[PDB]
Amino acid sequence: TQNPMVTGTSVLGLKFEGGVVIAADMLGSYGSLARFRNISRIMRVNNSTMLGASGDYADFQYLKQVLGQMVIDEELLGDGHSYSPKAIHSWLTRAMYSRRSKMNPLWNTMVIGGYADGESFLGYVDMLGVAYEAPSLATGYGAYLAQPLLREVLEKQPVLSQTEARELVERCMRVLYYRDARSYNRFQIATVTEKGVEIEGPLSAETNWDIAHMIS
Amino acid sequence: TGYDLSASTFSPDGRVFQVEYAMKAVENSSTAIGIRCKDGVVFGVEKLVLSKLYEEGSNKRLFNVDRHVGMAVAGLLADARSLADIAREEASNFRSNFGYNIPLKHLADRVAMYVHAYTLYSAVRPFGCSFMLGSYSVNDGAQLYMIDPSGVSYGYWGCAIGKARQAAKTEIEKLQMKEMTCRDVVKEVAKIIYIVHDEVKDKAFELELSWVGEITNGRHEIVPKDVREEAEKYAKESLK
Repeated sequence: TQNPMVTGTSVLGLKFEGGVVIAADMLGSYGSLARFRNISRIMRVNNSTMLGASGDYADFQYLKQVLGQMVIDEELLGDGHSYSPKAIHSWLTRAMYSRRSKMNPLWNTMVIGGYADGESFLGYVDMLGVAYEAPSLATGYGAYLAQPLLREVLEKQPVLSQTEARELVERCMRVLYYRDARSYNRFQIATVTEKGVEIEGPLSAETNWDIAHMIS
Repeated sequence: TGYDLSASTFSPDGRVFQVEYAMKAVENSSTAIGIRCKDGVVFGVEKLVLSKLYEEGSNKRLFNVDRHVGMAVAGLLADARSLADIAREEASNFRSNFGYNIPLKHLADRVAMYVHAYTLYSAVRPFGCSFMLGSYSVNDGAQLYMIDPSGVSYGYWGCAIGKARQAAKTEIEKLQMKEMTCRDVVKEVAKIIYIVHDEVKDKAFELELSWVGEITNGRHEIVPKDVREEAEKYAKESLK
């Protein structure tokens, strides 16, 4: 549906030491218009992994509805086994890939953070079925904006902490709010570790407009 | 004169023997009981270990129907393992279609409709199983139902299934299960099961219990061994 389906915006995530942090904007975007200023685009899967998506918000809720059952399917068993982020990344890949074979794929972009087996497993899928693993992920215009900020610090600081993570993300969402038309100052800073998913509330960015007065 | 050769035929007395014979398989099945309380519902199972080769957790009659719903059965042990998926169908579909948790009555309806579906024909046989279903809700609370092999649903303050029913039921009618808490009665529930037990055929067994209620905040859970040992070792004091 090429109609104004309420598309999403750039979603960012990066690994830190023994954990993964994922950030996203709370602004639902209707076409070129910004309509919904408060939406929850991030779902928590058990304590182990957390998911977020870009593009169509409606197609996310269906997967949020389907995967919501898929995760409960294990709790329906009660056999003493769990789902790893690799298993969900696997399943979601095959699930998203089987849609385009019928020429009715879900139009969107998704990001999977997670932690399994003493390691933080980050993963990424795509509308077209592209799936891989990277230490940092950038979607939408984050690849055009936030990604070079990540690729610079990753080689400089392979080990990342929460303070280093946030400061990046805080400066990323700061630059994103400047250079993106469909972005908004409200965003979700969400973290996932071995202790479970914890999502911070709405936050803003610091603005330095001094370059404006220096025009004249 | 062969009136009962199939369930599709009514006897001259009007009584269907095949569905009744299917109940006789339940009447010979092992006895398990569960009772709702104000805080929630408790489930129990008496498992018969014939040989030492059986591992702990084997032959588990405690079933997980849904997040807030467990299950306990009496009959052929492979029967409800089909109904387990069927119960998960309504559990998944309702949460998929209507987007929230299913009440116990709506689940006990369509399942009882599916139990009665096989009593009709001559080309299928009715369920040789009988089970009870409890749950807990915020707007409703602890409810207790039971479905016989014929597919009948009744509301219950308490119920019993398996070999000896009125052996437990009359004792459950003597002791008031109404305003008591499941945490206090879980000790006495084992005592009732030990009273149902007798050593002629059966020799040794073990107790299997489950959690749903306010103690679990409505989400069906499983009891740990030590907390059950608190009831077990206390039931050993009441064993005599």
